[PDB]
Amino acid sequence: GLRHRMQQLIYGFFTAQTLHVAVRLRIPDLLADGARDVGDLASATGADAPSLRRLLRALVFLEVLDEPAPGTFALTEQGEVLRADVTGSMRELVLLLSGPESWAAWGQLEHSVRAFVPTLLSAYDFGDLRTVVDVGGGSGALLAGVLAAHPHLRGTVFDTPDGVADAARTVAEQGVADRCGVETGDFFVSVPPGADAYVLKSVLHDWDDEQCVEVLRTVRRAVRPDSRVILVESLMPTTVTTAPSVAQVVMNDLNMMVCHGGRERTVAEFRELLRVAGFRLESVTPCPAPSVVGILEAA
Amino acid sequence: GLRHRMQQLIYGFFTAQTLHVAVRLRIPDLLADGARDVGDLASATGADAPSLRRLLRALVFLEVLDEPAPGTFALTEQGEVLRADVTGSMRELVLLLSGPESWAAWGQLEHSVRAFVPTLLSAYDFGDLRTVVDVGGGSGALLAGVLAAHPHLRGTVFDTPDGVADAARTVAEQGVADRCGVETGDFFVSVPPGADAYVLKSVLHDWDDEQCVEVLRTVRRAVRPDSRVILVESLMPTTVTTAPSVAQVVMNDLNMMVCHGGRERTVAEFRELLRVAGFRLESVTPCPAPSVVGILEAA
Ligand SMILES: [Hg+2]
Ligand SMILES: [Hg+2]
Repeated sequence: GLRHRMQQLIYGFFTAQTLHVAVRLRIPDLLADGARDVGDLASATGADAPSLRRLLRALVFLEVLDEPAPGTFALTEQGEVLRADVTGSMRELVLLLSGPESWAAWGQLEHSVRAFVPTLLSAYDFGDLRTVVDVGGGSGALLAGVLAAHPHLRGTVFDTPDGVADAARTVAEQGVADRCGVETGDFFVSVPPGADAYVLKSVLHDWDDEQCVEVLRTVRRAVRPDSRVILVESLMPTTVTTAPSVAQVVMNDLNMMVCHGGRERTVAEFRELLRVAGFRLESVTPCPAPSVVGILEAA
Repeated sequence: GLRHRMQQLIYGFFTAQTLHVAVRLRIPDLLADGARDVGDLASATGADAPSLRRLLRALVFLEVLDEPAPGTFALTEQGEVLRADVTGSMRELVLLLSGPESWAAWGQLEHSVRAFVPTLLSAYDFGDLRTVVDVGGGSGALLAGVLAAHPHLRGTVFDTPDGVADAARTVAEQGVADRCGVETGDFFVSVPPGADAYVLKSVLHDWDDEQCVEVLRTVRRAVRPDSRVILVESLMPTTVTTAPSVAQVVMNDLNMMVCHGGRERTVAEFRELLRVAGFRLESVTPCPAPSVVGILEAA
C-alpha cells in the first residue's frame, strides 16, 4: 500500500532509464504500424535478443507497451508519445538521460550542500502605449507579435550575438519594418534606454538569485520612471503546494540547480527581490490552471 | 492526463535522488518527535538554508513530508518509513543512490546492448525423509529450521568460507548437534553427496543463465537418482504480467543486470533449463499473493 509508493518513488532510476533506452533505438516507431516477436525486433536493433526481452517486459510493466499474446508485443497510447509526432515527448527523455543530465544529477546532492510566444501578453494590454524596450529579447518572438499586434507602438531589443540572435528575418519578417531599434550587448551593462515600458521573458528562469537583483539594478539606475516594468515568468506555488500538476516547477528548479542556474521564486520572493532592487510590486496575473506562466508587473 | 504519467515516469532521477539525500542527514528523525522552520533544521545539517528549502518542498511534493503552515514542516506516514524503525526503508534508498548503484545504472543501456528463512518449506513436507543435502547453504538458516523441525532427518552443507559461512553457532545453536555433516568448496566442484534430497535457496537469483545449467550439471552427474531436487526461488510472471505488485521481480532483474549477475527465469524457462541439465519438472508451488517466492521441485 504505502511501501508500493515509496519503492515506486525510490526506484526512479529504473523507470527513468528504461524509457530513454527504448526510444534510443526508437522501438515505438517499429510498432507504430506494427511489429511482433523479439526476433523480428532484434534484427533491426543490434543488442541481445533474450536480454532485450528483459526490457520489453519492463516497458510493458511501465505500461508504455503491452504484450497482447505470448511474447509478441504492441504499444500503448502513452508509448505513442515517443515516436516524434504531435508531442514527440522523447527528445525530453533523450536529454534527461544522456550523461549531460543523467550523470550530472548523480552527484547533485553536493549542490544541495553547496518555441514559446505569449499572446497572453495581449491580456496585459499595451493599449495606450507608444514605446517599449524588450530587455534581452534575442529571438524577436514577442517583439514581433506585440508590435505586430499594436500597429502604432514601437520598440527596442539588446542581446549579445550567439544567444539565439536570429532577429534578421523575424522583426523584419511579419510587418515590423520600422520599430526594430535594435541594440547589442549584455544585460550586465547599464541599459541606455529610458523609453516607456520594459519587458523580461522567462528570465529568472535563466538567472540565479542575486544575479536577478543586479540585472534589475541595471534597469532603474537609468529607467525613465512613471512607466511599467513587465516581467513574464514561471512562479512557484505560493498558492499552496499540492501534488498533481505543479511538478514542472519543482523538478525544473532542481533540474536547473544541476543543469545550469535557474531557480524558482514565488510571489513574495519577487516582491522583496523588487522592493530592494528598485521596483514596486503592482499587479500579478497568471496563465490558466494547466501552467504556472505568470505575467508579473511592477511599476 | 497521460503526459502526467510519462513525465512522472521520465523524471525518476529527481524522485530517486531527493529521498536518498533526505535520509542522508536523516531529516525524518528530526521530525519524528518534531522540528520546525528551515532555520532550526539547517543548524543540525550543514548545507545551505534557503537552498535546502528547495528540497523540503520537493519532499513535501513527493508527499514524504507535508508543510502544515507557512514554511514550517512535518512529515507523513510514508516519511515515517525512513527513520530506522520497523521497516527502516532507507538503507534501501542509501544503497540505491550511492555511486555503487546510482552511478552504475547511468551507463546500464550498454549492458542491454552487451534475513529470509522459509517455514514455507514446511509445506513441501520432508515427512518420510531421512537425509538431505543443502547445496551452497552458507548461513545455516533453513538447515537449522528444517532439521530442527523434523527431529529424525539429517543433512549436509557445502560453501566456501568468506561467503556468509557463520554456521559455527547456528547449526549448533538451536538443537541440531548431530546432522551438520558439513563440507566445503564451490558448487562448480562435482558434488560428492548422493544422499536423498537436494536444496538450493534463491540461487539463480545469484547466478547467470548457463551458470545455472552447469551448477546443475554438477548435481546429476553424481546425484543419487529416484530422489527430489528442491530449489526455492523468485520466479517471473508467467501468470501474465500486470502492473501493481510484481514490480520487485522486474526492477531487480535489471538491478542485477547492473548490480551483479542475477536474472529472472519464468516457469517454462526453468522447465527447459532443467530438462537439458538433467532434471524432470514435477510440481511447482508459490508463496501467497504479496510475494513471488516459489518452491520449485523437480525429481
Ligand atoms: Hg540536460
Ligand atoms: Hg547497489
